[PDB]
Amino acid sequence: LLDDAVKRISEDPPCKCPTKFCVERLSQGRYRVGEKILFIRMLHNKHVMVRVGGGWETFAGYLLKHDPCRML
Amino acid sequence: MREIVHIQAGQCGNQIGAKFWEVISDEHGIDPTGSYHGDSDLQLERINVYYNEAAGNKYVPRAILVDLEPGTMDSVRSGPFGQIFRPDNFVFGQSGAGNNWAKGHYTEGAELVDSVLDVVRKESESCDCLQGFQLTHSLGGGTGSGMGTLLISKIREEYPDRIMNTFSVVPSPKVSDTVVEPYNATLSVHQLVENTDETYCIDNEALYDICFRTLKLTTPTYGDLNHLVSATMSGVTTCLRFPGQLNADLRKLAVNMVPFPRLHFFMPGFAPLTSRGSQQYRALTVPELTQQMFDAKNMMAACDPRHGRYLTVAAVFRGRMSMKEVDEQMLNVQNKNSSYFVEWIPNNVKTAVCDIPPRGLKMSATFIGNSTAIQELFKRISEQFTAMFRRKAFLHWYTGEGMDEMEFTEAESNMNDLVSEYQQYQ
Amino acid sequence: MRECISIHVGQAGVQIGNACWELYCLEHGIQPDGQMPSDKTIGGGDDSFNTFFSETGAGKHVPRAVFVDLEPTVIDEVRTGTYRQLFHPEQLITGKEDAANNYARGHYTIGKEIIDLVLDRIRKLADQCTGLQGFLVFHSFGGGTGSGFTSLLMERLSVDYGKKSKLEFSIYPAPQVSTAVVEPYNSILTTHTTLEHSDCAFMVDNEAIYDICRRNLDIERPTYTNLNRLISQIVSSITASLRFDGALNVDLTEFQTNLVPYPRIHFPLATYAPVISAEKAYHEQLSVAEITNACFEPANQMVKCDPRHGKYMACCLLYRGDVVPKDVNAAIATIKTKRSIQFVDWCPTGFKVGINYQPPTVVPGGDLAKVQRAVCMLSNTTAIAEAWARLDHKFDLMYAKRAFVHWYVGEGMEEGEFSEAREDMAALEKDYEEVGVDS
Ligand SMILES: Nc1nc2c(ncn2[C@@H]2O[C@H](COP(=O)(O)OP(=O)(O)OP(=O)(O)O)[C@@H](O)[C@H]2O)c(=O)[nH]1
Ligand SMILES: Nc1nc2c(ncn2[C@@H]2O[C@H](COP(=O)(O)OP(=O)(O)OP(=O)(O)O)[C@@H](O)[C@H]2O)c(=O)[nH]1
Ligand SMILES: [Mg+2]
Ligand SMILES: [Mg+2]
Ligand SMILES: [Zn+2]
Repeated sequence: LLDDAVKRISEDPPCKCPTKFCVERLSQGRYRVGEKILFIRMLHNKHVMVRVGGGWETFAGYLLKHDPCRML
Repeated sequence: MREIVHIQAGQCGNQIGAKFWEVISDEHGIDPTGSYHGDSDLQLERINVYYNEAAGNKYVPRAILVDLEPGTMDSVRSGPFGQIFRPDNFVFGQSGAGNNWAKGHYTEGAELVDSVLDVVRKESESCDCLQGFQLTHSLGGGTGSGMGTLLISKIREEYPDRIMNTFSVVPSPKVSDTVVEPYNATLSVHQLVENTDETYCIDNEALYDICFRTLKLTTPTYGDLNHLVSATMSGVTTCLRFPGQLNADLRKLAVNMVPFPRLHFFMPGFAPLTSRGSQQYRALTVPELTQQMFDAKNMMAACDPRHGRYLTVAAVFRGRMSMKEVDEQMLNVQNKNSSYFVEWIPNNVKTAVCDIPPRGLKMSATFIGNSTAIQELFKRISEQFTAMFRRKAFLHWYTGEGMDEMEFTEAESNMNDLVSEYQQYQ
Repeated sequence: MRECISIHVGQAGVQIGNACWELYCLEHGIQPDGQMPSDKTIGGGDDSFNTFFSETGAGKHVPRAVFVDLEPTVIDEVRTGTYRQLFHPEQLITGKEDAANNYARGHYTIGKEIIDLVLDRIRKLADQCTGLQGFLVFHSFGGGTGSGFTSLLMERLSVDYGKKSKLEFSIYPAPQVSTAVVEPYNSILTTHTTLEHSDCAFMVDNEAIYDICRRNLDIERPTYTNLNRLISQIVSSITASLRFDGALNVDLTEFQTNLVPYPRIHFPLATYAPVISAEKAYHEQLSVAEITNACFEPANQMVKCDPRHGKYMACCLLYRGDVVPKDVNAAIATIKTKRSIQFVDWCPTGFKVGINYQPPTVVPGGDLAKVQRAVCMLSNTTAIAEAWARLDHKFDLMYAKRAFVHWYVGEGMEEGEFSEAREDMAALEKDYEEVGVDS
């Protein structure tokens, strides 16, 4: 289900890198975002969250600290 | 039920973990062989948190002991309480990391991470429902800080919903006998921000000061420093082992104390620290414990809370105590030290009370305080790192084993961001 | 006469429930194993216990409780303690891990795995009832299980039963005393659910009961057993008219519709009067007039607000023991004539009165004197709005920079739900201030 929303939120703002920053899927809930297998969640209103550090972050807010071409 | 698995990485990790298993088995009255000889059923009621039941009324701790070098396995096995771990969790290398993070993360640790993951798995399905991993390690070298942190990368990669605790012994400028500590700490904290639920920064200079001017010992050995951090480790996890009038839990402390996901670095303190003589000249009272926990001399990190602002605090008490006392002492501290607590959080303290106290004492407390005072230590580490890095000193050792000049720059920018993000709250 | 089911949620609820059942079984003469020795009972039968116990086992009484917690520990203490033999084990419900002070865990992530089991257990207890009076829910607003799982359970009850009353004995966060950093998020996030899915909420705060323990009982070092005993005496007094005959008895349903002037204005401040030190009880005559006068002093209120900052919408006084109805009318007249006690002018009467012949019983422990007269006041007042304003102010102080919000959002909550629960609280504030206007 969320695979469409995880795809959408990754590239509505297009990736500008010389090699595209990875957002492949291995299976359900396990996405290798930027060579790292995150754990992904959503429930309602399509709000999409990543299990990181001391807690949780938004999937877009995560990329806004982790892909160099989202910085500028 | 609600199990924890314990991991020891490096000599520091191994030696702290040894004293930790000593104090745990003393608390539960476990025979060094593995038998039970206590007098209370409350110990049996949660013996399964840290131990597995074996045939013949024998308990084996739920621990793994790891480093790339075999000398500390022999010491821990032949030492006191040595023959309690099943001799399969000890998974040791043969070369060592030589205080180098490259060896820990890329060349030697990478060839042993499979052998440790296969044992963490075997421990993970032997439990009803573990809630977290405890890693005990030093930021001094590859060993704990690069191998034991590749370990948390892989553990997070497969157990993301669980809690990661690391009792990271951070390096200190006034104690070091490694010259590469600034490189190892900076590389370690680079990934420790992503891969950990809560990180307790300890350094040996504070534990020496506590021995010199609180316990009145003039020659404090690592056996004595390890006692303090083992008593902290027992205190922070004692709530899920014994009934209490108010309950903490690892997930409880996480949400009460981490306000934003990045701000999860903590400084411990322990309250009834007293010399063997001066103990009879003092009251066994909650006011005295509570004032001691907030004293800048008593913190287990070299940074003093005086220069920073507390974001959140946890105080887990152990003993037959009354909540009205704790509540008024907490208000006392927060009111007349109001300049030392952040303004945009109204209540900064989280309280837990446990009915079973440590051996030998009537009352104790473990303090954990999240504060903008932690970032000055990170500034000292970053200053020591950038002094060596501008000359590219010792850089060949790491470069010839996998890193480039890019990785060091990435680590220093991201630790500079961590101190920028902590000072944002004044 | 009829029967009601009590649900004890989370550690505060379970611990209060222990004292409440220690009080009921001792009041009805039932021993900790559930047996009750054959008394005289001239006339045949004893229907006092039917309200709270089922007779099944030829001399065995089992209480109409559900104990539920997402956390094992306190339920295992009940399975181990003196009263472990009362409850048949299937009604002591238990999760694997706690909400850990997070509402979104106890509502969305973790509560949804235990609701399907407690709903079955209450549907099983209610079918055993010949006629249901209501639901007595014990919980706390500051906790994760207490806040989130009880909020979820209230909507489930409202859907399944609808018109059956639901009394709610909730522990509220104290103004200054607070043992958790995040209590204001959990206590705004209950509020919508306690507005919409509850008939009477008797919020009680711990620093008010600490003051009662210091000022009235002379207890220097009070602990939750003493506080929970005071709530147990409130709950026993509220349901006394349903268990014993009285000169002027009041039904639970008629008691609400008397005290609640409007569908939302449903938050009575609880109080208990002859609560005094076991030695100082020798020096006081303890008649009706002075125990009525105790109910109106700020120091006796079980919430940290003083009624002089508002107006009473209504009171009820649940007298029990040796109270003659002629004295009660005189005491009420004195209260009405006395100034500094303000009632809104569009309620001329402003009182419901209930008199019961059973005096309060005292459990062993020496916390309380054996007294022949007691009153529980509970009263509906616009003074309660200050407790909620000082708490919604704490919520704003933290939410103005999202101070812990990632723990709730990451547990499957939209951040609009915080703003909705906040503006809902503010609307309730405006509702309570507008009825503060004399017409
Ligand atoms: N508190 C504490 N610190 C210790 C102890 N032993 C050593 N340390 C600290 O940690 C460092 C030891 O490095 P470790 O990584 O623990 O283990 P190691 O086996 O020496 O690692 P390599 O030899 O570099 O592979 C020392 O320089 C000290 O800073 C101990 O028992 N307790
Ligand atoms: N009066 C009273 N208050 C209590 C008692 N135990 C805890 N509290 C308070 O109730 C609030 C919530 O605590 P808990 O009841 O432990 O929370 P919980 O509902 O079990 O929820 P989680 O543990 O977060 O899942 C806090 O303010 C506690 O101090 C008790 O026996 N009586
Ligand atoms: Mg070693
Ligand atoms: Mg429990
Ligand atoms: Zn990119």
